[PDB]
Amino acid sequence: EPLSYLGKDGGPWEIFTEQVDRVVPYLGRLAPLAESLKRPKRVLIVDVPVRLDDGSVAYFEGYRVHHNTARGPAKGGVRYHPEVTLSEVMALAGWMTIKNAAVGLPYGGGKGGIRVDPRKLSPGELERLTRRYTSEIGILLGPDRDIPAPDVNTGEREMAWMMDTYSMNVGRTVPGVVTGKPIALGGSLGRRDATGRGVFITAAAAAEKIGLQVEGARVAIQGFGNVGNAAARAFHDHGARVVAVQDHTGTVYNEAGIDPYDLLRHVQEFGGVRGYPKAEPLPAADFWGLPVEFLVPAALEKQITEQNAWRIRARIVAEGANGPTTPAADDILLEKGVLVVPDVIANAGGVTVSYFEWVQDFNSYFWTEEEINARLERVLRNAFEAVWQVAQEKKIPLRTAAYVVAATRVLEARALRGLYP
Amino acid sequence: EPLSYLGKDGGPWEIFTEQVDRVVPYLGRLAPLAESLKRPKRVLIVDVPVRLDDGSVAYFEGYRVHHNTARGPAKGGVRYHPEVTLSEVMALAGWMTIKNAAVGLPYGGGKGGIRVDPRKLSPGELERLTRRYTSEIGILLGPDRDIPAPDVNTGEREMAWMMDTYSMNVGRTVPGVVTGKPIALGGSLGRRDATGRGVFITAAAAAEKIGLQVEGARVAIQGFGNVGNAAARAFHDHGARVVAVQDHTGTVYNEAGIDPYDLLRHVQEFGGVRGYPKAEPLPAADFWGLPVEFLVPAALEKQITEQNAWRIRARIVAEGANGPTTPAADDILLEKGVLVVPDVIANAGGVTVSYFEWVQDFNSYFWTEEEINARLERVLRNAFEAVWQVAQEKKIPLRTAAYVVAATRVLEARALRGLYP
Amino acid sequence: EPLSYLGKDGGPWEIFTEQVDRVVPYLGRLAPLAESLKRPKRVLIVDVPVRLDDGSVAYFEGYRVHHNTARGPAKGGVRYHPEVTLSEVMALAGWMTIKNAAVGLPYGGGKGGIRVDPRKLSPGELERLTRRYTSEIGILLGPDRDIPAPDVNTGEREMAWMMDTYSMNVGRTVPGVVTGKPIALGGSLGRRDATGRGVFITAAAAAEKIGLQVEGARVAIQGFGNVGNAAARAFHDHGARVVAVQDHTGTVYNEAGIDPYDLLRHVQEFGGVRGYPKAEPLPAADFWGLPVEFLVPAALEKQITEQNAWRIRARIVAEGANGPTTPAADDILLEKGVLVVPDVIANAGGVTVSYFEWVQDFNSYFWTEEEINARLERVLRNAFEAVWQVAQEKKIPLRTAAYVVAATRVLEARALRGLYP
Amino acid sequence: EPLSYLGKDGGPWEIFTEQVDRVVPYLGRLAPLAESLKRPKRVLIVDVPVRLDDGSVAYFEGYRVHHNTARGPAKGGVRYHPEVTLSEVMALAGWMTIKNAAVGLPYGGGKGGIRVDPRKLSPGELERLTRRYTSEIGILLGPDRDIPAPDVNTGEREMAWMMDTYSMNVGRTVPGVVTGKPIALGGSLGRRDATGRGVFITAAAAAEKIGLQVEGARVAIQGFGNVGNAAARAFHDHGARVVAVQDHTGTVYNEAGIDPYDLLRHVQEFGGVRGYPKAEPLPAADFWGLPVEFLVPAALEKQITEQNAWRIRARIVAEGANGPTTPAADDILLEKGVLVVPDVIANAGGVTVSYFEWVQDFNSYFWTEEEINARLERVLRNAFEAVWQVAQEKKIPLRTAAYVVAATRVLEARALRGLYP
Ligand SMILES: N[C@@H](CCC(=O)O)C(=O)O
Ligand SMILES: N[C@@H](CCC(=O)O)C(=O)O
Ligand SMILES: N[C@@H](CCC(=O)O)C(=O)O
Ligand SMILES: N[C@@H](CCC(=O)O)C(=O)O
Ligand SMILES: N[C@@H](CCC(=O)O)C(=O)O
Ligand SMILES: N[C@@H](CCC(=O)O)C(=O)O
Ligand SMILES: N[C@@H](CCC(=O)O)C(=O)O
Ligand SMILES: N[C@@H](CCC(=O)O)C(=O)O
Ligand SMILES: [N+]
Ligand SMILES: [N+]
Repeated sequence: EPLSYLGKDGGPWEIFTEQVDRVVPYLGRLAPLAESLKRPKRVLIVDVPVRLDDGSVAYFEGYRVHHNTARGPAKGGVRYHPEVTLSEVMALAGWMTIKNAAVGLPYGGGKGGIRVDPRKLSPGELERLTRRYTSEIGILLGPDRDIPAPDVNTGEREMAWMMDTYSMNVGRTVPGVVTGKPIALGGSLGRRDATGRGVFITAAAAAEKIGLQVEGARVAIQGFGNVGNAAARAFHDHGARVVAVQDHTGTVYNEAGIDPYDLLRHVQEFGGVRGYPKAEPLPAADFWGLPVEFLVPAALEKQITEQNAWRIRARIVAEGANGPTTPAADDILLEKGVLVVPDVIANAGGVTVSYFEWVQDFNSYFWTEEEINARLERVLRNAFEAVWQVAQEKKIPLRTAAYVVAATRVLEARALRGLYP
Repeated sequence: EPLSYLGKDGGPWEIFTEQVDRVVPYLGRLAPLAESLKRPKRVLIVDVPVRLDDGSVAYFEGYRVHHNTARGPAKGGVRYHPEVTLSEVMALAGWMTIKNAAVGLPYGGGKGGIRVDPRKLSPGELERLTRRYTSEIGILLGPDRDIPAPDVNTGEREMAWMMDTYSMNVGRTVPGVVTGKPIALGGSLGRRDATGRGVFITAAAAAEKIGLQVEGARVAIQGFGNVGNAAARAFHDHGARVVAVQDHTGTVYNEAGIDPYDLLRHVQEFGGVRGYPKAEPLPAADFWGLPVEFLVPAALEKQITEQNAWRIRARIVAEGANGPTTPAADDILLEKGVLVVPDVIANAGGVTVSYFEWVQDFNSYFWTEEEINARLERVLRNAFEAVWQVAQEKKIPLRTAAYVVAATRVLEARALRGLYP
Repeated sequence: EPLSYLGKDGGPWEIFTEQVDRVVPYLGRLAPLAESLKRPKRVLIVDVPVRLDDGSVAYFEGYRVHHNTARGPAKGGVRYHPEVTLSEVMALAGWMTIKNAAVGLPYGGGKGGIRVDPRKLSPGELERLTRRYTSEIGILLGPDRDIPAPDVNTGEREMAWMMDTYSMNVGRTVPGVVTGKPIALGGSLGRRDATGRGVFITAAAAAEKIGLQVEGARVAIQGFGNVGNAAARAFHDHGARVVAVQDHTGTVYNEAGIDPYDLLRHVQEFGGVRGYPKAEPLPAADFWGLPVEFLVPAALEKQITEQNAWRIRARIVAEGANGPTTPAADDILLEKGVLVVPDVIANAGGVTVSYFEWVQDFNSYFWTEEEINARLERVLRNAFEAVWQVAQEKKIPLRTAAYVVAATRVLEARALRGLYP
Repeated sequence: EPLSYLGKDGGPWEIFTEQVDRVVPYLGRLAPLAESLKRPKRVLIVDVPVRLDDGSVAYFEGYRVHHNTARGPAKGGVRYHPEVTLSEVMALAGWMTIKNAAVGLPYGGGKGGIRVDPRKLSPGELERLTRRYTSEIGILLGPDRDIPAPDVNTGEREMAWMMDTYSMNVGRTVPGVVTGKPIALGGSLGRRDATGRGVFITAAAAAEKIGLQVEGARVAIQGFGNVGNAAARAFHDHGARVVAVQDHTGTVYNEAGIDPYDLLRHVQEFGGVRGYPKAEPLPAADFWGLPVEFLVPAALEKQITEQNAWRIRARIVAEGANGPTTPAADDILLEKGVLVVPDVIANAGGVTVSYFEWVQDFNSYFWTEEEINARLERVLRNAFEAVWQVAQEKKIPLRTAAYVVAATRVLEARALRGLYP
C-alpha cells in the first residue's frame, strides 16, 4: 500500500522510496525493518495567515515533516518557494535522514516548506510569515526535538526570526532551536566555507586511498559560488592548482594555474568568470574533457550526463552540488575507473558546521576558526572512511555504499531501541 | 489558491468548502474573514506501526485534523475505516467546527481516523493500534486542546484505551482527554438515548413555534437503531403516537399507535421490524405520504428526494440521520411549508452529552440522569431558538440558518480574538 | 509470591491481603486480576530532617503509599504516630482503595505516616516537620495525582501547612492539593457532622429495606464525640427516640427518649454523660442488650464482641466507628438475623465531604450546608443501594458485599483501561 | 537506632551503616552531619506487572533508591537478580554515594533492582519488564536527577530500552537519561577496557609513591574477563611481567612471563585459561602465595579471605573486582605491610566512563578514544592523590582514607547548602 494521501503518482517521494528499495539487498538482518523507511514518522500541515502590508490577510500552506527520528532530533532546513508541495517536503526529509546518518550526525531527518513566492512579498511580510510559521510548528520545535535551518530562499535573516519568535513564545533565549543563525545571535564561525572545504577534505581522503598526490594535482571546478570558490581556495592552499573554472557566464582555462583569490575579485567586480585577463576563454563542452586529477561539479544538477561522461579524464569526481551526475553517467564513470565522491558526504560540510552550531549553543561557548576545521575534518574523514569500507566489503560503488551506511545506521538505531509503544 | 496537497481532487473537502461559499452572502462585515474556514488550522499525519499477532510489523496511516480552534479546543471523533482519507478527515473536522458552533458548544472542530479494516484485526491488535495512534497524536491532545470521541468502528473500548494510554504517558489520570468513555472511567449518564431524545426536543421546539400539539400527535420513523428507537421512546413518553416505523426489513403501520418498547423487544429478538404482531405491513413507498404530524428520518442518507417529497404530509421533519434530505427535496418542502429541523442541530444530542462528560470530568463530580436530560434540553432549545431567529431575520430556511449561525459565531470569535501571531 | 521487603509475619498487610483472598470467589471473570490488589502500586519512603528548637537536627521516617490508582488519584490521610510502620501504612492504603471504591468516590487509595510522637514536639517543630515531609513527597502530590487529608494526630492546622508548602513550592495556589483544610483556605462546610449524619443516612436506607419505620424507632448509641452526637442529633431530628447513650464515663437511659442537644449541653459542662438529670443510669452491660431498633457503635474498635454480640436485640447495627465489631461477632449477629451496615460505607460521611472539598476546590466555588448534606445523602444512599444489591444477588452479608462491590469496581476499571505499558 | 522498616537485622544496610560509624572519628567539624548518611533520602518501591508470552500476568518488585543527592543527581546501576531485596538496594545506593564522592564525580548515590530470575524470561519478557520498570520510576529519572546504568544481569540491551521507553514517554530525545548505552544511541567509546585500565593507572600511582618500579614488576591476576585482560594488557604495555593468571578453568604460571594478547585468543577458542601452551599449570591456592609485586583480584567478591590471606606475598593489591577482600583479610594485609588500593577507587574506571558518556550526551558531541583515556587518567590520578594524602595526614589505611574523603566531600556539600526545606 503506497501512502493514500499522495494519490496515483507519488512524485519526488516515489523516487526516495525506490532508493530505499535498491538498498534493501545489502541490509542483512536489518532488511525487514526497511519498511519503516518508506513512511514518515510525522507530517504537519499548518495554515499560515499573514497580515499583508495593505492590512488584508493572506493564507499560506506551511509544512514540517519528520521523516525519521531513531537517531535523534529531526534536522533539516526550511524552504520558501511557490512550487513547494507535501510530496517534495516529505521526500526532502527522507534525504536528510539518509544524509545525516551517512555523515554520522546524531540527528534524524526533517524538512519544512511554505508554498509562497517570496519575491512577491516585502521584507515586513516575510518577517510576519516566518513568525507565524514558527508559531504554528512550535509544537515540534526544540533543540532536543527538531532544529530547522536555512534552505531555498531562506538564510540568516529568517533564522534570526525563528529563533527570536520561539524564544519569545517560550520565555527564554534558546539559540539552538534553529541553525544558520547570524554569529551575533549564537551563530557559528566557518559556515560560509564549510561545504567547499568539505569537498576538498573528502576528495583528498579518496586520493590517499588510491595513492594520488595532492600537491601536484590539477583541478577543474564548475560553479564559483560559495561552494566552488571555497573548494578552489582549499585545493590551492594544499598545493594543487586550479586549471579551469566554468560558471554561468563562461569558462576560463590556464594549465599553469589560476589564482582563486585573484579570480574572485573579478567575479564580484564584473558578475562572472568571463574575461579574466590571466586565463584563456574555453568552449562550454571542452571543460569536461580537460586532463585533470580532480573535477568538482559544484553548481547545477544534471551536469555530468550520458552525453559527456566519456569525455571525463579526471581520476576523482568530487560532488559539490546535489545530484550533478546522472545514473547513466555513474555507470560510464565506473567503467572508466574514475572515483566519484557522492554528494551525500562530499557536500556535507555545511550540515556538519550547523551541527557544530547546535553543539556550541547548548552551553553558549564558541569555537575558533581552527577548531571548527579540525573537527570538520574528523567528521568527514570518518564518513569517507566508513563509506569506503562498505564499498569494498560489498563490492558496490561509493554512492551505493553511502546509502547502505545511512540505512544501516538508522535501522540499527531502531532495532536497538525496539518497537514502543 | 485551493490547497495544493489535495490535488485537483476536492472530494468531501470541496463539498464542505462549497457550503462555506454558500453562507458568505449572509455574513455581513464578517464576510472577508470567511476565507479562514476554507483551510484547516492543522493537519497531523502519523505513521502507526503495530506488532501484529503473527510477530510481524504493519504500518497504518493515522490522521488528526484541527479544522478551527477559535471558539475552543478541537472536538471530534476518531474513525477506523479502510476507506479513511486525508481529504475525508479534513472535511469531517470542518463539519465539526460547524456542528459545535451551531449547537453552541465551547469547542472547535477536530477529526481523526486510521486507514485500517478493524474487522481484520484481533482485539489485541486493535488495542495496540489504539495505544500507538494516541501516543502519536499525544502532542495535540489534552482536555484544553483536543478531545477525541467514538466514530465509525470505535466505541467505549477504544476510548478506555485512549484515556489510559495518554494518562499513563503523562503520569496523571486525565478522564477528560476523550469522551464517550465507559461510566466506570468517568463517562456520562444519558449518552445512549441522547441523540434520539434530542431529535424530539428539537421537533418539540419546532412544534411550539407553529402551535402543534405534542400530546396526541402522530409520528412516523424511518430507522429503529439507537437514534430511531430512542426518538420513538421520547415521542411516546411525551404523549405522541408512533404510527409507522420503516426499517431494513420493511414497514409496520398502526393508527392506534405502536408501543416502541414492545417493538424494540421484537427488533432485538426477531431481527427487524417485519412481522411485528401488533401492526400491519406497509409498502415502503407508502411510508412517506402518510398523514402524520412528525416525520423522523433516522436511517440512511438521501431518503427524502424529489421522487417522494411532494407526498410528505408532515408538518415537521426532524433529521435524526445525517443528510437524509436532498437540496431539491428541501426546495419542495419549503414550497409546501413543511418545517425541516436540520440534522446539524436536530441530531446533536450525543455531541451535547459528550460535552457534558468533559464538563463533569474536570472535577469528577457526576450528574444524575434527570440533570443530564434537563441540561440537554436547555442546550438544544437554545440552539433551535438561535437558528429560528436568524431564519426569520434573513428570510432563509432553518437548514441555511443553522450554517449561518455556525459561521457567524466562529468568525465572531476570530474577529474578537484578532490575528496573532 | 509475597512481598520480600515485609518478610515473614505481615502483619497489618497480610490481614488486608487475606480480605482480598476471601473476596475472590465472588469476583467472576475479574478473579484473575485480583492479584494486582495484593501489591502496592507505589511506595515512597522519605527521610524527614527537622531542625529542633535546641538547634540540633533530628531524622524521622516518612511514608506515602499509593495502593491502587485504577479509579482516580490516591486519597488518604497522613498520620503522625510513634508506632507508624511501613507495613501499617501499606495496609491502610489498601483499605482506602476499597473504601473509596465501595462508597463510589472517584479516587484510588493512598495513606501516609511519619514515625514521630507529636506530643514531644513544639508547634514550631511540628510545622517544620509538616513542611519538610510535604516537600519530600511533593513529586507525588497534586489534585489530579495524590490528595492527602487529616488522620491520627493531624488536623486542619497541618493540612494548612501542607497546602502552603506545596503552593509556595509550585508557585500557584492549589487549595485542592489536600482536604480537611480550614474554611478560610478552601475547606468545605459540613465537615463536623458528616460522619454522624452519614451513619444515619445509611441506617435509614437499611430500615427502608426491612420496612422499619424511623419515627417509631428506638436508638442506642455508644460514644458521644463528633460521630456519636451527630448521629444522635440526626436520629432525633428525623423523629427517632434515642433511649441510651454510653460514654467513657457510664451509661444513661430513658424509655421516653433523650433530647441529644440538652444532653450535649450537659456533656460540654460536666465533661461526659452521667448525672444527666433527665435520664436514669444504666450499668454498661445492660446497654448492648437493650431492646432497640437501631444500635450505633461510634466509639472505639472492637466494642461488639464474642462477649456481648449474642446479647444484642437491635434490628439494625450501624457502624460509626472504625471496625467496632469482631469477625466472630459478625457470625453471631448473622445467625441472630441482625442487619449490620458495615463501617466501610456506614462511616464514610467524612471522606465524602473531603471529596466535596476537593470538588469545590477545582474552581473555588463552595456549596451551602444545605447543598453539602443533600449531596451527601445522594452519595451514601447510592453506596448502600449498590452493596444491598450485591448482598441479595450473592446471598452474602452486607460487610462482605461492600468488599465485593469495591474490588469489582477497582478490577473493572483496571480491565477496561488495560495493561500498559 | 535503626530504621523501622528493616527490622532488628538490616543485613547489607547495617554493614553500610556500621561503616559510616567507623568513619565518624575522622570527620572534624562535619562529624555531627554524619547522621544524614545513615538515612536514604528517597526509597521508591514499584510493582512491575508484565504480560508473559503465555498471556498471564506476573508481578515483580522493582526498586530505585536515592541514598544521597547533595553533590549532584543520583547515579547507579539497575540489577536484575532473584535475591534483590529492599535492604540490599539501599546498601548499594549508599556505597554509590561513597564511590561517586571518592572519585570526585558530580553525582549522588543511587541504585535500582528488580527481584526476578532473568534466566526464567524470554528476551521479549525481559524487554516488557524493562520498559514497565522505567515507566514506574519515571517520576525520578532525568539527566539532571537520576541516571541509571547496567549492573548484575543488565547491559547495553536493557539500557537502550530504558533510553527508548523514557524518550517516548516524554516526547524528546534524551540520550543522557542512562549510561552504558550502545554507541549508536549515544554510548561512549572506551567502555570495554575502562576498569582494567583504571586498575593499572591506580596501581601505578601507588607505585610512584612507595618507590616501586613498574617495569620488570611481576603481576598476578585473578580473572581474565573484561576487567582482568585489560588490566594485564596495560601492565604489559607498561613494561610489566604477567607471571600468573587464574579464571574458572585453573591457573597458568610462567616465571618468564605471559603475553596477554597471545593468552587472549587462547581463551577465545578453548573457553578459558586451562590449556595454555606457553605456560605451566601451578594452581590453585598456590596462585595467591606467589612472590609478586602486583596482585589484581579481578573476578568475584570475597576471594582474598580470612582463610587464604596468609599466603599473600605481593607488594600492592589492586582491586579490580567489587569487594575482593574481607575486613579480616585487610587486617592481615595491613600487618604484613602490603598496600591495598581499595576497589572504591581502583575499579572506578567503568563509572568514570559512564560519567563521560553522560557528559557527551548533553550536547551529543563525542570524544575520541585517546581523549577518553587521557581524561580517565586525569580523574583516577586525582582521586588517588586525594585518598593518599588523607591516609598520610591521618595515618590510616588507604581503604578507610577513601571512605573518609567520600564522607567529607558529601558532608561539606550538605553543610554549604544548609538544611532546607
Ligand atoms: N520506539 C521507537 C523506535 C525509535 C524510532 O523509530 O524513532 C518506535 O517504536 O518508533
Ligand atoms: N538547506 C540545507 C542546509 C542547511 C544548513 O546549513 O544546515 C539542509 O536543509 O540541510
Ligand atoms: N461521531 C460523532 C460522535 C460524537 C460523540 O459521540 O461524542 C463525532 O465525531 O462528532
Ligand atoms: N490569534 C488567533 C485567533 C484565531 C484563532 O484562535 O483561531 C489567530 O490569529 O489565529
Ligand atoms: N483520616 C481519614 C481522612 C479524613 C477526611 O478526609 O475527612 C482517612 O484517611 O480516610
Ligand atoms: N494502564 C494501567 C491500568 C491500571 C491502573 O491504572 O492502575 C496499568 O497498566 O497498570
Ligand atoms: N554496575 C556499576 C557500574 C555501572 C557503570 O558502568 O556505570 C554501578 O551500578 O555503579
Ligand atoms: N537542602 C538539602 C541539602 C542536602 C541535599 O541536597 O541532599 C537538604 O536539606 O537535605
Ligand atoms: N541526496
Ligand atoms: N443549568
